Amino acid sequence: PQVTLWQRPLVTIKIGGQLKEALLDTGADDTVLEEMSLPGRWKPKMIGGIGGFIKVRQYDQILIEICGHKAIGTVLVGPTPVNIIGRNLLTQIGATLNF
Amino acid sequence: PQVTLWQRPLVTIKIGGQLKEALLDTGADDTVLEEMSLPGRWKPKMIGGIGGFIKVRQYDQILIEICGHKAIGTVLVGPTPVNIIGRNLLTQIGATLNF
Ligand SMILES: Nc1cccc(CN2C(=O)N(Cc3cccc(N)c3)[C@H](Cc3ccccc3)[C@H](O)[C@@H](O)[C@H]2Cc2ccccc2)c1
Repeated sequence: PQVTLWQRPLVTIKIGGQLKEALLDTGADDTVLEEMSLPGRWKPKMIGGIGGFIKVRQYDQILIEICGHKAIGTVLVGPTPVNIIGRNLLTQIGATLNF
Repeated sequence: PQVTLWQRPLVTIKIGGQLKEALLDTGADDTVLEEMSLPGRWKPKMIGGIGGFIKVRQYDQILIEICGHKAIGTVLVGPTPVNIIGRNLLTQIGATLNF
């Protein structure tokens, strides 16, 4: 669908039997989910953000269902304020920005 | 234009008489630009992301051109590594995000 940006673009995701809401984020290279039980199998990783690095864990090959859209990639879970879908997954959903 | 998200969506702004590139970022509600020479007065403000919070200076009523499209709005300037165009300008140049 077409999201305007008057309001944060949120979407519902399903992920490991859990239902969440997450920001569709084009500046984020990586999807970051706040803490969750994902079964695995993860390595650690640190990403940077605005003013600081966080230690996050990398799960790979995780089915996410974002709107009616199944996709699979890496998600990182970690102590984020807000769950964020970045461009590793936005490219699978076929997201576009238009201006 | 339409940009797909296979790489970072970066566009040139002209601001303050200066040319820069900035990220177009749907997930940011404010624009945050690395440290630069902008005139005016400004107020202290603190903003948070991943990692935590930065204090930026806030300037208001600033002319940005982002591709060939002018915008006036609040620009926060401060320590960030990436200059971000966030929803407040993005709304004005009419970006939409579609999938
Ligand atoms: N790799 C990666 C994955 C996930 C998140 C980030 C880090 N980000 C942020 O810190 N943000 C704070 C940010 C950035 C700009 C403006 C504001 N208002 C906030 C928000 C995400 C966010 C966090 C918390 C609350 C709301 C949103 C922004 O929407 C994201 O695009 C990037 C912007 C960015 C900063 C530094 C380096 C690269 C990219 C990076």
